Amino acid sequence: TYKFVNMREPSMDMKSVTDRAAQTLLWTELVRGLGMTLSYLFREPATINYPFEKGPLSPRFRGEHALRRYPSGEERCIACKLCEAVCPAQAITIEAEPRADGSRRTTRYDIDMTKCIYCGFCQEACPVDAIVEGPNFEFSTETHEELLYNKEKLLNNGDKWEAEIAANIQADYLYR
Amino acid sequence: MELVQVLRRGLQQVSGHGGLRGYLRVLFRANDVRVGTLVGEDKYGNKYYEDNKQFFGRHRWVIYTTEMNGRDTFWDVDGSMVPPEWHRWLHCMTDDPPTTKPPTARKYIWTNHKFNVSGTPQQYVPYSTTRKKIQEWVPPSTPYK
Amino acid sequence: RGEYVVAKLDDLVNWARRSSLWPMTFGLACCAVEMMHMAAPRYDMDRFGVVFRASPRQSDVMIVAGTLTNKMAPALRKVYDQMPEPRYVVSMGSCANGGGYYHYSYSVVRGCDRIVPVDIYVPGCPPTAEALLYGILQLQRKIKREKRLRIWYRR
Amino acid sequence: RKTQPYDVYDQVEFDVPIGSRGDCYDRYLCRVEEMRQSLRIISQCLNKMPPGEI
Amino acid sequence: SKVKQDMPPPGGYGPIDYKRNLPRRGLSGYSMFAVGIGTLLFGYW
Amino acid sequence: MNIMLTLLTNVTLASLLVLIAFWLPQLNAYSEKTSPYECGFDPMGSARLPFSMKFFLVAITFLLFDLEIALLLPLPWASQTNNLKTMLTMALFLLILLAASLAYEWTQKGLEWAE
Amino acid sequence: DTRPTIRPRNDVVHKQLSAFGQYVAEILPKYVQQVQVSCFNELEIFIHPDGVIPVLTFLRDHTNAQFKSLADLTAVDVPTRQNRFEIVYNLLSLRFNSRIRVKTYTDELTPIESSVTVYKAANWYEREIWDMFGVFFANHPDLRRILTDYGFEGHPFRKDFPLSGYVELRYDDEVKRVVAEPVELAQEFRKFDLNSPWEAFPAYRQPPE
Amino acid sequence: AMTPFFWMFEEREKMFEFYERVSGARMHAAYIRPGGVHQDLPLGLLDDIYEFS
Amino acid sequence: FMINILSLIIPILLAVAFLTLVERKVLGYMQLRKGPNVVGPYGLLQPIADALKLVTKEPLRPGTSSISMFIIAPILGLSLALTMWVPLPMPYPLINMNLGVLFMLAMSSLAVYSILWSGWASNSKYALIGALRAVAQTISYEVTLAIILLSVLLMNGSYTLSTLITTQEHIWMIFTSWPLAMMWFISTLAETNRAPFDLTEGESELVSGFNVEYAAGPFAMFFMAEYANIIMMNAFTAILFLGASHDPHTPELYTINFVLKTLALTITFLWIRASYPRFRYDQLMHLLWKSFLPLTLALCMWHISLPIMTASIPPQS
Ligand code: SF4
Ligand code: SF4
Ligand code: SF4
Repeated sequence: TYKFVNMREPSMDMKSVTDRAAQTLLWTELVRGLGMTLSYLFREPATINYPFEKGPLSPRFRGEHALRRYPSGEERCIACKLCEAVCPAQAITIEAEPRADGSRRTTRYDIDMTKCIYCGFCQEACPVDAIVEGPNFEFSTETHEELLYNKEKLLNNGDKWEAEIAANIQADYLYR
Repeated sequence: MELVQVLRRGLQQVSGHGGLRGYLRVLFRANDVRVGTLVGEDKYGNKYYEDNKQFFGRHRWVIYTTEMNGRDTFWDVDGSMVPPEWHRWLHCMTDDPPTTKPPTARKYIWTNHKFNVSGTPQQYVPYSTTRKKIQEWVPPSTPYK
Repeated sequence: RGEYVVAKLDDLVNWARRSSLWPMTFGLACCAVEMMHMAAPRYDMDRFGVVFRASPRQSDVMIVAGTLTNKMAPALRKVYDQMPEPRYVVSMGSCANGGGYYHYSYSVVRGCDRIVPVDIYVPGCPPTAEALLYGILQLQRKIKREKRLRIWYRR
Repeated sequence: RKTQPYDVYDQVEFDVPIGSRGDCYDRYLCRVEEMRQSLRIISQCLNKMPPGEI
Repeated sequence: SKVKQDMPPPGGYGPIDYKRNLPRRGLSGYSMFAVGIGTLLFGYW
Repeated sequence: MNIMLTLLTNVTLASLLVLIAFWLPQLNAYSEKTSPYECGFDPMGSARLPFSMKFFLVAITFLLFDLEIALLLPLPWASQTNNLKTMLTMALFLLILLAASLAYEWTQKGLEWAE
Repeated sequence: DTRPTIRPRNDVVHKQLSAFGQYVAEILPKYVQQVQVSCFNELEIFIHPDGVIPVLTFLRDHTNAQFKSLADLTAVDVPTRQNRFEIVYNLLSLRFNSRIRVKTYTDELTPIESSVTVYKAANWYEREIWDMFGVFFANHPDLRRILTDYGFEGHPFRKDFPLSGYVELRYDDEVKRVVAEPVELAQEFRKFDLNSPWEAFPAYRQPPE
Repeated sequence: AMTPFFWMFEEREKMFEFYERVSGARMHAAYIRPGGVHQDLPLGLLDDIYEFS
Repeated sequence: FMINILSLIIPILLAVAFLTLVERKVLGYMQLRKGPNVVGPYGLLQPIADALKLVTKEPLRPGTSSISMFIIAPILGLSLALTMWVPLPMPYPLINMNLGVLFMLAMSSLAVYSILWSGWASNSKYALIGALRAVAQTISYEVTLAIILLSVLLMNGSYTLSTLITTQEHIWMIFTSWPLAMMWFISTLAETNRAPFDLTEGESELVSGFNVEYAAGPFAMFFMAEYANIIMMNAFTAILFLGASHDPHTPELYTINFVLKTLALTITFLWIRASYPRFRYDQLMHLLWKSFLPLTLALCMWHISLPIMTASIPPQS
């Protein structure tokens, strides 16, 4: 089923024709847009006060990567390399080494944001929820070398950003 | 009657914002004169407000502190002084302040939340996190045999 | 004191510079449409004191938003060089920051910095309208932190 | 959507605006009407969400 | 516990309007014109 | 000479604005900045080739009409004469003559863009 | 299907398309080689290269086919064949709401008569294909690069063409305009030979050889 | 005229708001995948859809 | 005497500067935005911020440009707009002028010449085309503007701007020539190069029209010139139709009334800027020569015989 959109032949009645003539001579439909625009002017603007005020978000938001750690303190990553194998832009580079004890995690864990896509695929690919997409959209910088993190800062990012994601995965662990 | 009602709302606005000095402070720095309930106050001096009566996205807002880690910010500000516990509340990822239920405190979390250190000497630098892979054969210390 | 006077004129110059800088109406890919997302009344580009002008002889800060390609490269450098000084460049998104999702592509230059100097690298793919609106703020702070006529006085 | 339905689009009911001149005014008018017909699809989709997995 | 997801209300959501609701405002063309000369003729007097 | 004084002041005040906007705000030109603008690319090379009008017909009629209005500018003083009878006919006659010329051009195409 | 996992079938359509598959075969026995309808109701006509313009004309013209819409132009490249590039058309019949696929084969050197006359939509699809794959077609109006960089040598979509390309460019201040150089990646494409060493589908397995 | 652009980009942003609510990001969801959507909608999302529609 | 000149010139520049703020702010409020409010209280410091930054921006001199031609036009544009503010009948005009409107009309035509010359002086397509669209724009409005101007003041008595206050007196002039004010208002819209008739600028169509090679200070004089032009000609339409009462003992009573009349009318100029799409300069000369010209003759014939109709010939003095 379809609905015809544009054909309505105007009536040639004296009342109807003087309507179009009045509309033409006296700008009436033209002032209709002018007039409503006045009504919309008096509406209070829907502008937030950045950075004093920030827009709504959701627990399942993708931001900067942050390598988390267990409540004891041991970092969750166990070098399964699934995040590297899934990363659609190969932003992850992984090297591993059994060091001394129950802490062989990474020789190298470099996430390349200017290469990364922020798809979040690494987050649900991780079997231990080690690498996560943090809730911080605010990690801009001035140098290109800044926009890549080493393994250490991922740990520092997970250390610095810890309360937010711990509660975020707390609320979202059943959805995914 | 409603006209003078909004006039006294402005008269309430100047009075409630710490008199004239506070109102001129927020007008020239906070860029807004709205008054909200004191929802919380973190350890960094950042003053937070909540006004559920306002339309969505303008219910919860933040007045930033004048000092953070020796980075005087009375005039200039940015969206990164917010500590991790409150950063989810500001972005309304949740309808609970950290004061009502604090996050699970553990040993390794930072005690002083930091901001973008870009430009400052505290900025990050990329570096190799791996050891040397091909170490060279050290020349013998002894002279000609 | 001469340094006091130069500092006062310095404060006058950057305040006008960071308050009245004019981003270029330049857009390439996914980042461009989110760039105009924040220009929408939700985030209000203009309330921070900036307005969109088109030609290079018109604007202050180049806002590179989208994938940079080999064919796009000659015009971008031409249009950037065509902007009178002072001029700044911010790099929207992972793609323009460097390489991006198509870093390994044959028809993508790995980095807008490989072609034009860059002040700030705003990340995200696409960067949320909040994140880059801070990127403008960081440039306002960066414009604040200069000593152009001050370094000249001690030069 | 109507000639070769896909997914669950067969059960939904809506109209497709059809122009009469093939000019810019018709296309803009069909685009506007498609938005209204899109809203009707949202109403049917909202009230017909079935239980089960994802 | 029973399965719970995001579901429509038991009665269902309200009726979603989609048609045009353009107002019919203004006055008749004769009245608009007759006003035009009416104030106009006042002018020359 | 009062009009001269404000005219001299006006063109003077304009000249200071261009004067300190050309020397004070730095100077750095390196050719491609100095080059013409072609929406990012290099022009075909011209800006001097004949940019032929497509409305040349109406341009000359403007000269005839802008000329003839100068014939009816004296109207406010022409009303206050002892002979408004022939004044009414002659002044009317001009307006019909412009009306006829506009009507003549209108009917024989004219105003519509020549293609 | 009582089982809700697998996709259902439309056997009525599958046979119906197969009936039309043999329909075209008798109509043009010179040009078609074999006509196959896949399991998921997609009936493809396989025609000879030199007869490209007539079969497309027949489907656009014939009442029983009436396929007048050039959906897409693709020339999927398979290096193992003598004439690698197999040019695949894509047509939609509005009156019979069905899709047809006609395809040929053509090496790097053999030219094809351009189908712009039979399908004006082929025009820009033609400018793209010669760009990406490098198969020249004959008597095209303005066959010329419309995808790749101005003067970019080599057809990038070819199998022998590396994904990273051969050249990269960078602005140089000593000449004050951008300039190209051989490609030298900061990070190479780490190839991921993830193909499973175990057979995945007994049905599609080739006969022993 | 530029005002229609700013009329509905507000409402366009709301559709971005549910976009980010049910998916990982605002624009590029990577949501619709072969075999079905990535994950279930958050509770209360449909009610917001009802109000916006 | 010169103290009167500076008090006539200097306030206009600040008024022009604060026009940029309201241009960017009432539009935003008329557009669900909040407008510039980050620079000082409510943005009132933004017009200052624009001024210095534009002045301290690098001036640009394109290689293919004619240097003398590139500089004379911006001077002409700003100077005429500023000198356009001397002859208005604002309670005590700076210069009484027998041919008040002719002085108004003559240099208004010379104002477009600065608009005209800058296009080719910049030596490119995007300015040559914008310059030639200025030709067609002033092809249209000029052929008729004198007709409206003659018609409205034919009941005034003479061309002196001062006599407008006496002529209006009891009632608004628009009450007597409302279809003329319909003609006059939007034709001024067509000369100020505002949104519905800004083809000379042409934001979307040709980047910036007659501004593409202009930068820094030359624009600052150009931006002020056209902002001064709209306010002045709006003040012209304020006295032409909405002239208020003037008490000789209290001249300030006229200023407060006149200022709002040209201010609320100005808000309209910002009002149309938001709500209406762009005329194509094809229909611009088409419309003003198809319906506008034949109509404006009819009321011109109406407005000449009608003083003779009712023995209401106005005195020249
Ligand atoms: S979102 Fe995660 S998996 Fe995807 S590219 Fe970025 S880091 Fe890699
Ligand atoms: S972050 Fe997770 S997926 Fe990646 S290597 Fe570590 S444990 Fe494996
Ligand atoms: S960074 Fe992401 S959003 Fe931006 S242009 Fe590249 S792919 Fe599009």
